[PDB]
Amino acid sequence: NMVPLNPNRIIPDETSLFLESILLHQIIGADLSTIEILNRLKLDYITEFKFKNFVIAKGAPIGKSIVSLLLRCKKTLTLDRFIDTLLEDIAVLIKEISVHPNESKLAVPFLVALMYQIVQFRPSATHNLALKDCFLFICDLIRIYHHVLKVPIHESNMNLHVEPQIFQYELIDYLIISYSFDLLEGILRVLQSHPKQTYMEFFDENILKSFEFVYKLALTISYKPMVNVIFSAVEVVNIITSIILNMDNSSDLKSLISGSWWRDCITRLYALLEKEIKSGDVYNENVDTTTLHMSKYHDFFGLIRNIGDNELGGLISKLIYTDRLQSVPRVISKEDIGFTAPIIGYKMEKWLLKLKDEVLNIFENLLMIYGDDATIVNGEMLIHSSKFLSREQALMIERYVGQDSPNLDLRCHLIEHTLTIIYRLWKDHFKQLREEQIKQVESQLIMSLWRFLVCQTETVTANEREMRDHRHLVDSLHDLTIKDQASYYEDAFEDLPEYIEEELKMQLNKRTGRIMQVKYDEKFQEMARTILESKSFDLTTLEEADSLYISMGL
Amino acid sequence: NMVPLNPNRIIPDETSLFLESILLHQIIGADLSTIEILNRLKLDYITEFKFKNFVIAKGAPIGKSIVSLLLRCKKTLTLDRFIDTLLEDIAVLIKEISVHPNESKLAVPFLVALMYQIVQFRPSATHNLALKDCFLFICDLIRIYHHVLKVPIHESNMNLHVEPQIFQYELIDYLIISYSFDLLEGILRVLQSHPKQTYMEFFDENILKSFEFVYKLALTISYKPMVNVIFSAVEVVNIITSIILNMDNSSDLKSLISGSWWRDCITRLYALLEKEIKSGDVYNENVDTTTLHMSKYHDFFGLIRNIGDNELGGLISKLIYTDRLQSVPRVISKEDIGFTAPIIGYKMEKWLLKLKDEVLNIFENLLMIYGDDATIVNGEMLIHSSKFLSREQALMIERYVGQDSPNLDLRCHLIEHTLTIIYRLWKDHFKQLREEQIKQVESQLIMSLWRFLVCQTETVTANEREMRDHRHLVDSLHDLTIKDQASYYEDAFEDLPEYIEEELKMQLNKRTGRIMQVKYDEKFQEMARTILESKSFDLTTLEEADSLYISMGL
Repeated sequence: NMVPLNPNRIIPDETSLFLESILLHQIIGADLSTIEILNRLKLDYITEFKFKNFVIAKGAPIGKSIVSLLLRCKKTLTLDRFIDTLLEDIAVLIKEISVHPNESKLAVPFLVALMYQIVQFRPSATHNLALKDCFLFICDLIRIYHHVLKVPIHESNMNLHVEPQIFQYELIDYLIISYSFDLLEGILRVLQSHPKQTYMEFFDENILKSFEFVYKLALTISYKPMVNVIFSAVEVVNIITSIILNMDNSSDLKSLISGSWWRDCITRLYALLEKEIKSGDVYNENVDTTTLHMSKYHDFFGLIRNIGDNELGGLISKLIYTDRLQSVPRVISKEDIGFTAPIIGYKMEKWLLKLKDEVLNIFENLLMIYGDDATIVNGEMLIHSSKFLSREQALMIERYVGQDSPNLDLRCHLIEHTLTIIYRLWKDHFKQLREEQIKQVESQLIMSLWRFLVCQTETVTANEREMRDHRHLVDSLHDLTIKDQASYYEDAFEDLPEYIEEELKMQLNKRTGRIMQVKYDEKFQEMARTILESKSFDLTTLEEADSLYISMGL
Repeated sequence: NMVPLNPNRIIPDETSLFLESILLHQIIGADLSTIEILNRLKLDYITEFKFKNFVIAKGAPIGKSIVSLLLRCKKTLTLDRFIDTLLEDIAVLIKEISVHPNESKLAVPFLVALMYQIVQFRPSATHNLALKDCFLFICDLIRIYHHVLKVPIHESNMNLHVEPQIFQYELIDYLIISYSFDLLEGILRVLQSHPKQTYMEFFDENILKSFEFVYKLALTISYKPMVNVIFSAVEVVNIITSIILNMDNSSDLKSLISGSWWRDCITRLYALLEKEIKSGDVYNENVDTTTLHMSKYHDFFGLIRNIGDNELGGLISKLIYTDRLQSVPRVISKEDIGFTAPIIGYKMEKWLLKLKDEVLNIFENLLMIYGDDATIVNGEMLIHSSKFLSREQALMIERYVGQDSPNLDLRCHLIEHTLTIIYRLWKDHFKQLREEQIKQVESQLIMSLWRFLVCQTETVTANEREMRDHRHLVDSLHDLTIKDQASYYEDAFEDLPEYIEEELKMQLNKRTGRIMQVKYDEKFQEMARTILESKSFDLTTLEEADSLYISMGL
């Protein structure tokens, strides 16, 4: 029962493959190799630099200067060692490219992507200090590039849009800001994946409700919060939750934040969630502070979310002449980038519904973080979560049902989860709610409850024969799902083992009859029941209750 | 007494090593890195070029096309496989880059720098099929440049040297031809260093005919000789000798070779060897077919032999702009290249000494090759070897000793070895000598013999004083090196353990006495004695020998 050794071992070294992988690397969307893009870069208006046996001549091959340093330090350093060394070098490089008046920043955004790749390739048993060094350096690069996110609510009467239309420098700084935020994101993601003992080693002064303005400049209330950076800062908030929920003395780690900063966070989280989702113009600009509508003048993946069209990347290729060592990028029409099929739009709408998912997940994570009471907690925020549930019940029943479009699946599973959200506050959390809050809104909550209190008719389908018609009427998109997914996807979708086709003819009921806000699982009705029919507060006394009961039949 | 395992090395993969080494190589002399030199290459007058998933656009990055092919085929092939794949691709490349009317060949030589770095890199189990593919391809490449090594015997009264004065395409084709013959050298010696099993499978009469074309082209008897190609070609002859002395039944390869071709080689060896060494104008042009003058036109190392000033090295760098993808080389002056210190001239005296070492060394080798006789076996070896012995005896004593320059040490070790050559003749090959030959030159052989028969006085040393005086007279330069060596560059040249201070004194005694033309080895004189004082031929009966005996004393 012994097991022997493997004699075949020809192990490709970590650094060799790393080095090459970066050399030829290709980003999603463009044409040309990463380092090789780099080989057509020259840093002119700064005629020289030197930091650490790292000369660059005036008209030097930045590229061959990059790969130069890389390869040369190759036979010097080791995996993690070469990592932190290049991080510091290219970081200093960023700073050099940063503080200069006439300098163009073309190179900068390519280097940020390079660093992401690096830390993403092999983030093993490293140490945070390097991460923090880059991290702070780039947050305050962002305070160097703070001249972006807090541009106004909108135009003036005359903040003219007559323009050089240089998406070039727009995409420049958008890549910059995004990519950089995305740094924040990812290097934190590996702070989000270091040995859990070092969650406290990720502590930073900028992370303590500061980082220049960071989150403030991001989720503006007087400017345009932009879906990318929106994602970013809110993700950082998620990072805070993350550090909250992983090490036993979470109490210590939580102590860092300033109370006002908790507030400045969760408040603008509310301000996020009480915006809206309308595929009508998700891809044009409209009423502000309300429409997470990702204008075209930026639309690509982002460095870790393969979101959609990436109607940019090919223009990343376009950026360089790919044949001449150059400093300023190639022109792009701000408008040529982007009625064929709103299906790409509908898939990113399912991704905006995934964003509402993560927003509710962050609110549930905030609930988890709050073991006791908080100053940031409004108290009636539980009723405000039920207010969100009530809108996506009324307007659910009234609009998005009957529209043969897969957005329904999450537009329902969302509030199916908000059930868990509220059901958490069934009783265990009923010791802070000022009566002020519960009766400032007596109207909405009972509606939230009575939604399943009237759903508990529990007597609609009991079979298929009627309701296969229900499905046929609009669920045809879910039929596209069933047909493509069973056609050539998975293995539990082909050869149905004589019980999952029965699960078809029933689960299909329980999902397609589950479109129009009707017939929710015995948990749903009983989770709401164990909350309402318990008289822990005077919502439901019979002298004002059988009007509901008689409304149920009874 | 076991020794434990040591597998915990972080082993650099052989393929990865090869890759990175090529990727950053810089050659001996220039300023720039191989692959990036490559990165400054465009192949223009061939607007498309393509052989095997190896597209290159018109103005495309040659160099990036390399690194592309390199890296892609990396995660394809193993070591040897990556070799042969390159070899085929680059071979097709070179072939067409050759066969083209308006094409300039800039890339070709630099790719030939590739050729070297590559094929040299690991010749361990490489197969002769690939070797010969490259090989023939380059020999007939050479016959595509056969328009070089047979340029006339001298500049005619009408032939002008008014010029575009470019050293460019001269150095271009010079590198080409040389580097190519240098291929011939390197790959053929990887043949000789392959296992003896993989030998005859490569040798066909095609080798004889193709190399016969090139040799005839090269060691001209009716044009300008050209020292580098002179080198290369003759060592290929040495390669023939090598396969002879190595194949246990070398009769196979010998029968392969043609009698006319042995003749057209050994005869041109005679043409080479009866030239002369004159450091007076080793660096200008004089009586031809007699002086191996390595002019600046082709003066660098050569892809092995680090001969000296290598004065072309950095001018290799100056060939590319090292800033822009380009097709035709950057200009160089034909004359700026190249009274300060003729110590370089004397480095070369030592080297051309190593060359005449090669002359006598190959002639020795063929000597031992033909234990049985042959057709080119003719005795003119006896004639001319003894002849060279005579001339470097007489002119030795009248000119070269006493000139306080360490050339004489090797200049004499030469003929001290030719002693072994002739003594080999005496032991073995005295069953062919023609009366024709012995009485065409009764003169020079007896001269040679009596040169040490008059030396055999054996009556010099008797003390230290006179010989140390001789030393102070002549051995000045030899002691410059002796003291550089004892004071700079040796473990043994400190802490003499009291049994070698006498070694110092008497060894310097013997070396200085052996410096001044006199009292050569007891082995020398008795081995020569066993030839003359033995009466195997009627050179020396007493009736006509005692006049020399009395002319020695006796």
